[PDB]
Amino acid sequence: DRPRFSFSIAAREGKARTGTIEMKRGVIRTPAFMPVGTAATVKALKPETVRATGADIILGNTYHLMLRPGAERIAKLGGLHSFMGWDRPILTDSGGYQVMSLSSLTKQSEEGVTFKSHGSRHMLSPERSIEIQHLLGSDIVMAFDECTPYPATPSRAASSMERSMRWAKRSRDAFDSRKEQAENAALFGIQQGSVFENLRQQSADALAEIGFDGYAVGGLAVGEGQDEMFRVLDFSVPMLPDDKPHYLMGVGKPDDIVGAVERGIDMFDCVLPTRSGRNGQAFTWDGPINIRNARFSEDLKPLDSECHCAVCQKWSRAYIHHLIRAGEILGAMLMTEHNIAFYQQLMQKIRDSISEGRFSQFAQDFRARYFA
Amino acid sequence: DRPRFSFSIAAREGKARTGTIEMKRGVIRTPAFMPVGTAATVKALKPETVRATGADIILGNTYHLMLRPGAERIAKLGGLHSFMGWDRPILTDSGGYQVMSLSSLTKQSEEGVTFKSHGSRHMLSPERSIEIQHLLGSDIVMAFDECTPYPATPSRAASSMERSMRWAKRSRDAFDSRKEQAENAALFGIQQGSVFENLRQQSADALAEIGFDGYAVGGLAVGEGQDEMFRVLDFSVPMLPDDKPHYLMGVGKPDDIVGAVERGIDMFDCVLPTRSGRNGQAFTWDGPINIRNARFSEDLKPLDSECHCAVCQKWSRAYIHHLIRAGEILGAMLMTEHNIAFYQQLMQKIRDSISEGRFSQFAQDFRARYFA
Ligand SMILES: CC1(C)O[C@H]2[C@@H](O1)[C@@]1(COC(C)(C)O1)O[C@@H]2CNc1nc2cc3nc(N)[nH]c(=O)c3cc2[nH]1
Ligand SMILES: CC1(C)O[C@H]2[C@@H](O1)[C@@]1(COC(C)(C)O1)O[C@@H]2CNc1nc2cc3nc(N)[nH]c(=O)c3cc2[nH]1
Ligand SMILES: [Cl-]
Ligand SMILES: [Cl-]
Ligand SMILES: [Zn+2]
Ligand SMILES: [Zn+2]
Repeated sequence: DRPRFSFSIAAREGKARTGTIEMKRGVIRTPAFMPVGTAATVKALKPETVRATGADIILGNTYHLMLRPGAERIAKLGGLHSFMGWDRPILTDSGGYQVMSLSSLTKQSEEGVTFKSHGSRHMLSPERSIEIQHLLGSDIVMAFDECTPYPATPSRAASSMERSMRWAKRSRDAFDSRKEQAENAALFGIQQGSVFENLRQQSADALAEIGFDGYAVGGLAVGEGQDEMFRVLDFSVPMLPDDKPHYLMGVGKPDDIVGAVERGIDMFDCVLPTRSGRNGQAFTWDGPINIRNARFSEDLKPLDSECHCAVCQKWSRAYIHHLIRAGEILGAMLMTEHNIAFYQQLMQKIRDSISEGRFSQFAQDFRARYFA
Repeated sequence: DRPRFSFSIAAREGKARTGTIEMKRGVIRTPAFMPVGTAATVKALKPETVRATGADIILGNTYHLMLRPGAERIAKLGGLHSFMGWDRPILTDSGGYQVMSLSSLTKQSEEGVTFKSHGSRHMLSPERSIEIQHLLGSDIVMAFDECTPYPATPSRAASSMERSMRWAKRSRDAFDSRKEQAENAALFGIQQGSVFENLRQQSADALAEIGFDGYAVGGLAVGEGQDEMFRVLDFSVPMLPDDKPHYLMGVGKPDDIVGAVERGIDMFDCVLPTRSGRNGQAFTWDGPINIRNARFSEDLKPLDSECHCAVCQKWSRAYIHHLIRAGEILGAMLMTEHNIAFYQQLMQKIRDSISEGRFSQFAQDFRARYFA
């Protein structure tokens, strides 16, 4: 039987790594892309379809599930895995992004954050966030943090990061004090510090002193743009323990993922393939296309000329164009399945190229064609 | 290889019949339920899922496809079957329902009907309707008629029926004058006459004199209610040729279908399982339920306790309740798959019970439990 948590690096090229995380509910191949399932569903896909595209793990969200259908309710129903019909690992974000994005609904203190609906109130704290993730039965539990807004002054970034590090210790202690959770799930810490190298170093040092199963780079994908994100990754990822997974939260476009892997990231999640798929954007090896465009109305080619997904084996651009134009649910289903399959094929090509020592060439070839 | 069209009755009980229609693209087991796919999609289902529920044939619509994506466009793309990925028989309605339901958008004459969008204009006539159905590649072509509004005076019902019979002859001649269509598709006539026995008889006589591969009972499911619909079926179905299929257009609820089979109907179509499924209504052998109701929020049972569909094998009422409440696409997908599977299981039970000479008992047992 598999351990609670083991991360093993099978091959490396520069800062890039490929390997596996073994957990009780399955193996995660890294670098990994996690489809987002915030409402206890990866939108428009059955779990079996999510798995068929190649996903090893999906992302849920403490904040959204706390509100609907409720954490205690999901626990009474047997946990999130049973509830939604996904039996493989699930990583749950802690709510720390919503601490920032919904801050106008919040009262924040050193104890935690209370959200007021625009009228019910719901509280999150390190202890309550970890508890909710336990009630959900999450396999990878994220520490409760604050995603620092961008831009941030050095003073405010420092104050925010310092609070997040205090909350990281409280998250660690809450997780460890629940024996069933500590024995069966993993806990990841989240590095903060905005774009400032000294603050990123202080945050990494604090997280490593506490000790976690994996380390997320938080506080990015907040409007900073790719050049700046890459600059921060350049110095921030080497600060994290080498022998544990590195998770870049909320990233991203295909070229973001490639460059982040070149900088040592092992795990990703993003709403882009699902959300923009429903909005008519399809990813291809020649760049994204908007299937709504009139130029596709009689195009019999599949969405992408090489993609192995079931959508590209059967249906034309012309048909999917019609469905999306018409607002048909099947349009959302087909676009989403293709985009998630595309993302998984990207991750597979990344893993294979690192394994074979040709990832740098893959990255250059990928960019040359994607941006042609 | 299968013929263009053969209908064979394998067993009978009273007025009820069970058998098969053989066509080039497949066999249709009767009594048959046709899922509705008006926009070149059975809403929220891949064609493979439609087939997995047991459907042998689906319904398309000349009027809707004429407008979007266009009949000539579908022909240029290889036909409706290729376009949507359903390779089995498709029956297309002719537009005659929209002649009535959208009459405020129309100018009608003996030549046909012109529809004006609320600003483009689109014309339908016996000749153009048959041509569109050819361009779509429809397997069962419906004559172009007018669904008489309900209620109708005897005079207006007679005038409407008489025009429909003239249009039925024009439909027959247009179909026969297109060799590829005449050799590979079938043509059904549509009986009109509102609720009036003498007009229904005149219409049946006119259609039988022209000669069709099958005969629809038109002009029902227009607000008349079940008692009146059954009264009209009582005298109308025996007027149609016994050795050809009898198709009741737009019907209906499960108990409508059972009673219509008891009166000699072989084919049905209805938006109820798809549309009301998206709106949260699930069919069960104990009657319909509204999954949105708070009583289902923690109900771990499947939608129906006996249903063999994939939805009832995996997911709980509680999960589907959450999805529909949340407006999630997967909620529409799961409700729709279950409801279509339920309808197909109903048809299978009807076919088996007629084959075994116990359909009258099935109908009584079905009603006693469904309405308990
Ligand atoms: C609202 C929605 C769906 O969230 C997405 C997406 O839009 C959007 C809008 O701007 C883009 C960049 C395009 O991505 O930003 C979100 C993705 N960025 C992101 N997610 C994160 C999650 C995080 N969780 C925690 N606990 N802590 C963090 O520091 C953290 C940082 C993160 N950064
Ligand atoms: C607008 C929408 C989706 O069409 C459905 C459904 O709502 C709704 C609204 O009242 C109920 C009864 C509940 O069923 O009425 C429609 C189903 N009745 C029906 N469909 C027909 C199609 C027909 N086609 C032709 N060519 N000729 C006919 O005489 C004809 C008669 C029909 N009767
Ligand atoms: Cl999404
Ligand atoms: Cl529908
Ligand atoms: Zn594809
Ligand atoms: Zn079912």
